[PDB]
Amino acid sequence: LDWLTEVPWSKADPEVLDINHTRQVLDEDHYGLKDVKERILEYLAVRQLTQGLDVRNKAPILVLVGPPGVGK
Amino acid sequence: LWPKQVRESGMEGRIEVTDAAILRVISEYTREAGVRGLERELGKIARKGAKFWLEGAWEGLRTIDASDIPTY
Amino acid sequence: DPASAMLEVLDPEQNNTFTDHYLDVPYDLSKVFFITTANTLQTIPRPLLDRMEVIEIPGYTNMEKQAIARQY
Repeated sequence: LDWLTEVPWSKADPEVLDINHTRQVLDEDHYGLKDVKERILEYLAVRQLTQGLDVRNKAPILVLVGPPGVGK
Repeated sequence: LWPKQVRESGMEGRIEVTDAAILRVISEYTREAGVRGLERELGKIARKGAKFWLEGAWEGLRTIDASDIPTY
Repeated sequence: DPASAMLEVLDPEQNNTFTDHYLDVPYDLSKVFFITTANTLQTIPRPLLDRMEVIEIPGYTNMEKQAIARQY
């Protein structure tokens, strides 16, 4: 019962964000890498556009493939 | 990479590298797709700069130009 | 393979949270001074080799073995 009341059941932190603030925070930790950052910004666009509706929310599942020193 | 390796070895404001020098370090001392080897070479420059400081001294910036790279 | 479990302990940027399977807590191994030993590089996997700084010990000449045998 102590495990069963401490995993989170329906408690979440907000998902609709300012887009340009997220863009500036992403651009100050890594150089380049435009495909990953555009994936994140398209996700936040979908989150902003859908907040009034009642549809199936499903978070992405990604794999990042590359040589051994790039910033995965 | 270079601000981190200069700050982390106490030589901040005492040593500096040029752009031709960074390009020579990339082309002649590194064969990688990632960026870890470049960080190790620039860290080697900063350690040897600290060693040279601790036995002599100078004032202002010492600028490492592209023809000073085989010294380090 | 335990070579794939050594990627977590020898990661220079990430080994301050090394998680053992016995202790369920993150443990900091980032002040430890790791020294490793090999006699060829070819049988080390490439992502594990890309974490370590390589120093080569070439082999002694005759004038060096002379002095080692006299003094030691």
